[PDB]
Amino acid sequence: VLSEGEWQLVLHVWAKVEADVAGHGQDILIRLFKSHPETLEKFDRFKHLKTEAEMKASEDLKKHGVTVLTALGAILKKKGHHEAELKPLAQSHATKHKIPIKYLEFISEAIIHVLHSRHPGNFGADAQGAMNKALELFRKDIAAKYKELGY
Ligand code: HEM
Repeated sequence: VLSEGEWQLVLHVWAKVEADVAGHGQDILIRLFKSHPETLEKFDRFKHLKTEAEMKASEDLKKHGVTVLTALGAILKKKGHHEAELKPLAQSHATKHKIPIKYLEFISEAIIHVLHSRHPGNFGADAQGAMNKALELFRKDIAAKYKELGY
């Protein structure tokens, strides 16, 4: 369970992210795809992209980065009381998109890296640890839903 202090650190940096949702979403998905190419293969929508420049030039990829970070932001602002937001996401990601929990770990790493690059003064080690805990909570709770469903 995150403390109130930990949530403050998470949401303080997240308020910075929200000044440029789409740029962050692009950097995070690109980092995910470059670092873990099996992830790109899960997107029929993106698997034609073969270079980082092609990824950066895709408006559809940028739109999807906004979709992703908008959903994550709504979850983080619930400070753990996020059951209603996570159910539909876990259901789609387990049963329709067929995303393993491990790939959620990979996107969490990409998020943390991009936040560190873009917001170092609001993303020192205390805030990195708190965000790690927030994303771990996200993963834990999705994984319990996956287990229920047999994924
Ligand atoms: C922070 C983690 C993530 C969040 C918040 C997130 C959120 C979303 C949202 C809101 C959608 C659209 C609604 C829905 O289908 O549920 C979506 C679609 C999708 N997500 Fe994620 N997602 C995450 C991680 C991932 C990862 C790691 C993968 C793949 C490796 C993935 C693959 C997909 C796919 C394939 C779709 C459908 C895209 C399309 O063809 O339009 N998601 N995601």
